[PDB]
Amino acid sequence: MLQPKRTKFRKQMTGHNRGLAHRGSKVSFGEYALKATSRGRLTARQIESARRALTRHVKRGGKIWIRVFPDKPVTKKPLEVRMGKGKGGVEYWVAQIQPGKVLYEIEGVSEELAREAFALAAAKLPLATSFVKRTVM
Amino acid sequence: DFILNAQVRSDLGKGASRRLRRNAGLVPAVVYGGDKEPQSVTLELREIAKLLENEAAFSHVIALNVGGAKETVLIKALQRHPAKGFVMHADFLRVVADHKLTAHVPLHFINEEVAVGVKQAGGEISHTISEVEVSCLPKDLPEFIEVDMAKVELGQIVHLSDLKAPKGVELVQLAHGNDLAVANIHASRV
Amino acid sequence: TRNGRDSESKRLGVKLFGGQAVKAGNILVRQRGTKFHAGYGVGLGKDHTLFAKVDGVVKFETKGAFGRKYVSIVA
RNA sequence: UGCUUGACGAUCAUAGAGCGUUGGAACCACCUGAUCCCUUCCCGAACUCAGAAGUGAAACGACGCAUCGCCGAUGGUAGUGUGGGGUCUCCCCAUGUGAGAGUAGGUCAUCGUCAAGCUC
RNA sequence: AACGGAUAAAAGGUACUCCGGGGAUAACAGGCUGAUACCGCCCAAGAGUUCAUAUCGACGGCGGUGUUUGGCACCUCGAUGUCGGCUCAUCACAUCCUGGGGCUGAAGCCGGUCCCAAGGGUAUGGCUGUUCGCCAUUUAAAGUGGUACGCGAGCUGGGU
RNA sequence: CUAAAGAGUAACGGAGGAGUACGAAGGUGCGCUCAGACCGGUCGGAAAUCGGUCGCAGAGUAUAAAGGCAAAAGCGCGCU
RNA sequence: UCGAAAGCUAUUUAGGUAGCGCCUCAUGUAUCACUCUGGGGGGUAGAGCACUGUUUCGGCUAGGGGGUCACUUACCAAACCGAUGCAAACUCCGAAUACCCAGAAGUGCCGAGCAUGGGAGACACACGGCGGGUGCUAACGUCCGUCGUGAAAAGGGAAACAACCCAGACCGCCAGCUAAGGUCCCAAAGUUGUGGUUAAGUGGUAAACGAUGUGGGAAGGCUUAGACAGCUAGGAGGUUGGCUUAGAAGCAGCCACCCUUUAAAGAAAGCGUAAUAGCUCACUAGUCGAGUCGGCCUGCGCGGAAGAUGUAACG
Ligand SMILES: [Mg+2]
Ligand SMILES: [Mg+2]
Ligand SMILES: [Mg+2]
Ligand SMILES: [Mg+2]
Ligand SMILES: [Mg+2]
Ligand SMILES: [Mg+2]
Ligand SMILES: [Mg+2]
Ligand SMILES: [Mg+2]
Ligand SMILES: [Mg+2]
Ligand SMILES: [Mg+2]
Ligand SMILES: [Mg+2]
Ligand SMILES: [Mg+2]
Ligand SMILES: [Mg+2]
Ligand SMILES: [Mg+2]
Ligand SMILES: [Mg+2]
Ligand SMILES: [Mg+2]
Ligand SMILES: [Mg+2]
Ligand SMILES: [Mg+2]
Ligand SMILES: [Mg+2]
Ligand SMILES: [Mg+2]
Ligand SMILES: [Mg+2]
Ligand SMILES: [Mg+2]
Ligand SMILES: [Mg+2]
Ligand SMILES: [Mg+2]
Ligand SMILES: [Mg+2]
Ligand SMILES: [Mg+2]
Ligand SMILES: [Mg+2]
Ligand SMILES: [Mg+2]
Ligand SMILES: [Mg+2]
Ligand SMILES: [Mg+2]
Ligand SMILES: [Mg+2]
Ligand SMILES: [Mg+2]
Ligand SMILES: [Mg+2]
Ligand SMILES: [Mg+2]
Ligand SMILES: [Mg+2]
Ligand SMILES: [Mg+2]
Ligand SMILES: [Mg+2]
Ligand SMILES: [Mg+2]
Ligand SMILES: [Mg+2]
Ligand SMILES: [Mg+2]
Ligand SMILES: [Mg+2]
Ligand SMILES: [Mg+2]
Repeated sequence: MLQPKRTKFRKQMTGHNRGLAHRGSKVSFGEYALKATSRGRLTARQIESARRALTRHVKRGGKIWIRVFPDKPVTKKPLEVRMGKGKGGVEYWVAQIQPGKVLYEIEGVSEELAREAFALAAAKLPLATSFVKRTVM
Repeated sequence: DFILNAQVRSDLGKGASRRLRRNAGLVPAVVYGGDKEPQSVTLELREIAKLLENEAAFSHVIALNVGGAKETVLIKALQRHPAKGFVMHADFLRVVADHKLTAHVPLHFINEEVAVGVKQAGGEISHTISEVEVSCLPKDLPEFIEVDMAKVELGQIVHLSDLKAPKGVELVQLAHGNDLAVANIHASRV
Repeated sequence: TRNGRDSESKRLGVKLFGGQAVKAGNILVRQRGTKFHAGYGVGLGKDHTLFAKVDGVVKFETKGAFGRKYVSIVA
């Protein structure tokens, strides 16, 4: 389960998610990628589930990159607790996703296999995704 | 094979360029370099997109046709839509036969299914870096550069110094001192 | 263990901007350190207050070998 | 008439760094010695004094070179004031504005006062 | 230091209570919301002798309802009676029986699951104030909810 | 920090400190420049003191953070 | 005639009060606002990685750990190099606006500004937009900033509907023009004109996801050397592949899956036997005679879609 493993601050402001992902939108490293076409949050649990679904399908051969890291801590108020009396305590970690961000990458597999494994991973994810091949410029 | 038709464009700015991509599908573009001043042009989106399916579209000199004024240019940079992926803008560098240019030439890994590591050791080719950048004269601009794996074993790493410049091209990062790892055979992912 | 404290706002910053008429003694900048430095006709206080020593108009300038922003009073 | 050297400035990297070549007539530096002035929490290393045997090695100055650094458009993109709209966590249209990054490229500074020497 | 410091000098109980007020502010019910709850779906590693989808289904994802625990404090404090029982109900369908079907890891008998279907029907006792639950014995079945957790200007008063 | 590039700006919002210290740790004149790394060197070792190169403030600034700091605002000495 | 406030600061204060803010009146006095031009500072949006943290790959390499017990590395890893992301309490950068100042035209309803004084009220705010914290980017939630409205504002529209849209009612008129919103009937005004789309009453409530619904566009593969579909016929050996197995012999389990025969048949998908198996996918021959196949971008639709008094999610 991906986590920053240490941070300067425990808790963060909620913030917003407004960009169009002009960085992280290219297929580096690999040759096929899962690219987010919509906007949202990826929790660590979702990223791991997509990783496992994707890795189990390209069994015995391939290299996979996770280009999404959940570095944003998300707090929750417990049940039967009123408003106020402090923020609340970190529950899980999310990655902010803008349209265009590359989430996963693969190489060493055929394009037909890559599309199959990315469809498996994209069904675990709460975002609209698309399959992209590496491009020259 | 590479022909591109353009029209001189005089309406500039955010609103003008958004109207180009929205109403009458066209691509803003600029031509600079050489000995002339920059020239703002427009291109058909379907025309530039079709040209870019060619793997050599970036390492080959194009013949821009700016309203009847043919001119040899290189596709220097492209701006793509981050989500949809279509081309939003294109930078054309005027190619001059006397002045050296710098371009990113795609790599062609050959002898992949004959490598020592792949068969005798059962490794994976694992393309690390494609798209070497080269500084050469326009006549020496190659369409691609072979990596000719062939004799690569389970621990070998293909560096930038192990390639062969075709005629007179110079690998720019090699000149700086960065021996980039082009590829490496490693053990199969278990 | 918890929070809920803060100190009063110090009302720092530029009090007279470029081209403003100044009298001698007028406070030009309130600052913590020397974000601005004292140029011609400008004094420096204990707390790095920039004040006018002469009458004129404020001139802001960046100059010198260190890239210090200077406050000067010109005629 | 211009150049060279030195001191002080303007400016503060397009001016810097690195590498290489060069200057000793003068200037400057290294240099000689330390009784004298003065100095070392020890040491003439530095500071200081009296000099001119030696040398441009170090430093400094000048010249060259894009290796680094620094500068850097055009176009586009992001954002954004106002008015309007939508599918309204976020966007779009009209109009005004408009980066940062990156790309093409640029840079081995420019100027002033005074003193000495030389040149013409 | 309750740091613009009421006095030099000061803690508690009230179900024995009382006054002035407040729906400016809680408890009930209503409302908004839907984290939670319940119901459904998407993907499908796997279980199922083999076989993902007869029956299930991890890791994850998307909804619906208003339905539990909650959040809020909008109505009511010049008073909107509470839990349970009794009597009498009315509606929904996410159906417990009866009716019609598809698939089945459906031989038959009996089942499992899903679709359609709301016409009618849908226990009596022991214990407990109980709703519930456990137990006994039936039944074709002993449905799940809404109705001020339906119903005290209809009864009860065991609980509170 | 929130705080929306003048100021200000709330929450039982997110984080830390104070209720001191110093007659020198103040004034002035003079002088100096850190941290760290590498190499060489008796005990000596990762790390003590010494020498050299790099280093150019990544140190220091009584104390929390922020903003500053070469005329150093950092360090030493004499006189006060 | 004018016309607020529900703010700041303090308060045994919090639903009270006090100064300031905002209203009014009077007196005095000369400023003020809008815009243009010019001069400023900034560290936000965005961006970025130069610092501080946090990422992910790869290369090179300390150092750590193995085999020696003096040499070499099974295995982790500092630094550096390159690629690659994030940040309210990061910044090498960096707007728009906003704010401060100066000069200038016109307009101020005859004044805006300021000062002094008489009289207050008010210090429970609410919603909507935008920027945020908090909450679940839940609440007609809560807390700030900022603007608009209500408060204290009627009229018209949104069915009804403080806070939304248009517009600010001195009085009268059985005059006209417009705004938002509308024009088949209720109910004033086009059953207007032109060109398309939809068949779902979608319009007139919803997601992931599913689907030969249907319109447009740009490409691609095969194709009168016969494309796709349909129909007929064929679909072989060593060999029962080494081995394993009660029996694997084409498919259960590991590995191989090569070669010839021919217009073609991979050591055989699924119904599935105790192994041969029955059917049969790839492949070909004939017939057939003109299109055919599935991907992309996109407009409008479909399913997903269950609730309680009565149709009841166009009034
Ligand atoms: Mg615009
Ligand atoms: Mg000497
Ligand atoms: Mg020399
Ligand atoms: Mg630049
Ligand atoms: Mg720029
Ligand atoms: Mg007090
Ligand atoms: Mg009693
Ligand atoms: Mg009473
Ligand atoms: Mg109330
Ligand atoms: Mg309640
Ligand atoms: Mg009520
Ligand atoms: Mg009453
Ligand atoms: Mg039903
Ligand atoms: Mg019934
Ligand atoms: Mg009947
Ligand atoms: Mg009973
Ligand atoms: Mg009895
Ligand atoms: Mg009841
Ligand atoms: Mg009653
Ligand atoms: Mg009675
Ligand atoms: Mg501010
Ligand atoms: Mg501001
Ligand atoms: Mg040592
Ligand atoms: Mg050492
Ligand atoms: Mg000090
Ligand atoms: Mg009035
Ligand atoms: Mg008090
Ligand atoms: Mg930002
Ligand atoms: Mg002005
Ligand atoms: Mg009050
Ligand atoms: Mg108040
Ligand atoms: Mg308020
Ligand atoms: Mg409210
Ligand atoms: Mg309220
Ligand atoms: Mg009132
Ligand atoms: Mg109205
Ligand atoms: Mg009406
Ligand atoms: Mg009519
Ligand atoms: Mg008609
Ligand atoms: Mg409808
Ligand atoms: Mg056929
Ligand atoms: Mg639909």
